Amino acid sequence: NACHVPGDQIFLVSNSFTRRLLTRTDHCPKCDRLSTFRFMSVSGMVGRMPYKPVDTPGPSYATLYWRKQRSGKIASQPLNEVCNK
Amino acid sequence: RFNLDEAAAELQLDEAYVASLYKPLHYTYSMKGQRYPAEQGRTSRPGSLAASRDRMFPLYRRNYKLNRELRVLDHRRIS
Amino acid sequence: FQAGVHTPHGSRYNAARMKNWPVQEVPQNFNFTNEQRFKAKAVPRDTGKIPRDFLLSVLYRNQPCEVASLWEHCLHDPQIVLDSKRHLREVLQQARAEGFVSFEKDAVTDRWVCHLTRERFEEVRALVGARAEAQDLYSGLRGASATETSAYSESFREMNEDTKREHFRLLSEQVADTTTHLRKFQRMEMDYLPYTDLNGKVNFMWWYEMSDTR
Amino acid sequence: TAVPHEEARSRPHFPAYTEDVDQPMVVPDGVCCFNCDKPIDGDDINSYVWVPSGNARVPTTQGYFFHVKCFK
Amino acid sequence: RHLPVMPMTPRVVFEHAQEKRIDYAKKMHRDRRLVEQLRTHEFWGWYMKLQRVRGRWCKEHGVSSRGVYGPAVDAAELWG
Amino acid sequence: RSDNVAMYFVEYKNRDMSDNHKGEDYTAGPERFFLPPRIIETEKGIQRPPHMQMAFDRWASKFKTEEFHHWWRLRHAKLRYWGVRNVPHPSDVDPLWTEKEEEEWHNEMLANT
Amino acid sequence: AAAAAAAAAAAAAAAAAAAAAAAAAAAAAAAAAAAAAAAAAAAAAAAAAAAAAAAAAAAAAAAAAAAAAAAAAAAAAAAAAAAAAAAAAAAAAAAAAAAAAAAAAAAAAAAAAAAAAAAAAAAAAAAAAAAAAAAAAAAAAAAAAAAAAAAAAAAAAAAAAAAAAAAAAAAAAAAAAAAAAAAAAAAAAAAAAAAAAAAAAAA
RNA sequence: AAUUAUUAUUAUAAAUAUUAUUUUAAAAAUAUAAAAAUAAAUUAUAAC
Repeated sequence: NACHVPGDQIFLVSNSFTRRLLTRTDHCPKCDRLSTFRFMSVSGMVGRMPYKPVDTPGPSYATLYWRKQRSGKIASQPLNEVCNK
Repeated sequence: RFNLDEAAAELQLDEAYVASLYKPLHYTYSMKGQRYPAEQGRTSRPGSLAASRDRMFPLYRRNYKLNRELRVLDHRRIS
Repeated sequence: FQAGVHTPHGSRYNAARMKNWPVQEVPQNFNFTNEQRFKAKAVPRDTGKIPRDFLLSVLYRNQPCEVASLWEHCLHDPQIVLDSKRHLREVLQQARAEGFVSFEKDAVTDRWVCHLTRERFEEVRALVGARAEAQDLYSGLRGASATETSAYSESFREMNEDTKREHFRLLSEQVADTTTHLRKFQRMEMDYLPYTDLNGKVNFMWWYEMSDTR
Repeated sequence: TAVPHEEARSRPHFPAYTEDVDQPMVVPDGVCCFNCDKPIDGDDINSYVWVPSGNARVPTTQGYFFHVKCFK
Repeated sequence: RHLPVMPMTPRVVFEHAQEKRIDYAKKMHRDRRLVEQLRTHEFWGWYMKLQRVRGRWCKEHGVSSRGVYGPAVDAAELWG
Repeated sequence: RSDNVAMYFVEYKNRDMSDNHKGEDYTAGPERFFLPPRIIETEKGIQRPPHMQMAFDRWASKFKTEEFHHWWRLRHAKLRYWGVRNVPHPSDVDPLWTEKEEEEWHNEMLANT
Repeated sequence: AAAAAAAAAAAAAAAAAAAAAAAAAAAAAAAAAAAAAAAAAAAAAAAAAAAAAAAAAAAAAAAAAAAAAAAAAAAAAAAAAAAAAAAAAAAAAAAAAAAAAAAAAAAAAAAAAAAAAAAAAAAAAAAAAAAAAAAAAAAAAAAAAAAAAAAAAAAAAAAAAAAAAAAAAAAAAAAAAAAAAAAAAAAAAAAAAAAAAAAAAAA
């Protein structure tokens, strides 16, 4: 969704927060920086759509391709943990 | 707090250049733009004193010097 | 975390407990409804700089590491910054996009094996070293004489020549079994406060301290 | 792309800022001005032009790089 | 024979000035992006101090910023 | 008066056990809108939170510069051109925040230094 | 205007409505807007000899029919990376840079192709001459690494048994540098004994 | 363009400044604009 050189992160679309949509500086996941993340992928809506169910926004295609690749491998870390605590 | 002047020492430009970037480009240079006709200043009434938009907005005065170095080249640079 | 909310009663770890959080005694016959466990949302754990380096420290002592030894090693430290086996799974998802860990499985076996990536292993030694630069110096009995270290200063070179793992059969448990007596003497408290960064996202700020429980 | 049978974009034939997470498109660490051989700043300056082609030539992402006064 | 000098024909003094207003129009657009960082960078730097003076003031006054409920509700590993 | 719209005065109820407005008063506003507002005279040296001022002192000290004054006066020129009556000429316009004027607020200014 | 009007503004909207002209910004609504607004300058097409280097190689591998639309397919197959700066038109820039400078002439049979290489098949021989046997040399210089990258483990096959025998070196002290403040004196001495009960008999 | 009005007067140069004008507590017609049906973008719709 928002990606720069170091790491990645997940955000959302608080309609007040638009001037951060394209390029929001952020503390990078890696060691340290106030990296200037850009906008990579849509990830759906904050509030619902009038008389439209919660699934009408839709995150993105590549965002599905993201968590299925960023997280993705729950079969690779079913060690020490599964969906439970 | 962030201070432009104490910042320009990190950029070495000057005081009067960092500011011109953070106010419209008719308050420093010689481009086209109209201020507001109340800011133009008045005469001296029987009651009130005089005014002048160099005594009312000393910061908004055109920096005709800084225009010399940046946007207009000399005649002794191309001789 | 509680006695038997999500995992049946008897699943307690000798780990860094959270501050102020009591062991709320859940009665024995209690059970969830399978449709109550539907949502089952829980508290997000701190996966930051303190746990990561800590996570690497135990992955740095063991460049390969397997399933259970992933958590079975965190018990072998003076200071731990985990509370559960899910707090171990949590940071690992972080440490992958940190390029710190690219763990795999050996084809001849059928277990998943840790490995600090070689695109970052040379530098993470400083990160485990910046923890280590005062990890040895702050020790107390080290600095009380010389005959305790001098009764051992010569073994480190003669161990790994002809008695290498001979000592490692003890260097795992006996040198760490006292930390279990110490885990009952000094845990760490994952004191936390929630907040929001100016982008708006929610996150916490964790003030880690050792519990002087005694 | 091999979008199944010419199922690409209708009005512009291309969308804006299609999700770039697949390839990070990061500037190199070792770099050179393709014509003047000058090291180039990473990502906070406009004084370098990236030429990201389908192919890859110059540095490590290998889209060409000039200095803004080195393209002549 | 002397070194070559193409005179200042009105065209070449027209390009010599173009070459100047460009870098100026670039320099502005350059260090419009330089103090921009020093402002944003110092903002968050000031802010991370704010959440930390806020923090170690709450840890001293019982203000847990967590809801009316006690800590036991967060111990449950449930939202509820 | 601009549009005959009835003005309501919404407010939060319990403000005695509050933290940051434990003893504030809202009969009329402060002297210049960037000061800590009036307080109930029984609680003068009452300790407000130490951070809800760091977002105030950081803020109430942008209206103290000469450039803001050149905004405050310019804003009049904008208005009389924009037709708003009753806006006195930008010539005779008192500055918002001066130096000597501040000492009166520098009176109760001996908390931490 | 429904997308703008509906209260909860979506995510697509916030990215669509943006037509700003700052760096790394919405390019469509920067393109869509006025020609006085766009600084969307000309697409830097590479006509490098490098673009000749991934040209004279391929044809001598497959010089048949229809090499003008599925020629880019080769560019989508033969991929260390493609060749066309813009697959769309740079691959159509490939023949004109080839047709000019007297390098490649077309071939037309039921359709137009890029065959016959235009009498420069000698400079295609000594192009591939500078290919495999250039790729051959550089992949073994990293094998010089990989003749000692075996040793990279081997130089620390002992050290990872050594400096994990150093990982106790401090802990053994710190195991008892905290025992000091709990005072076993029996589990304390033996934990220092059972270590030194076999430490001096080693070597 | 009668104006402090439908308006980037743009020959040129350009790219991460939140750089500073838009009232109202009701109802219809109209005006813009809008979930569902007789592989595509369309309908008509004088429907929320």
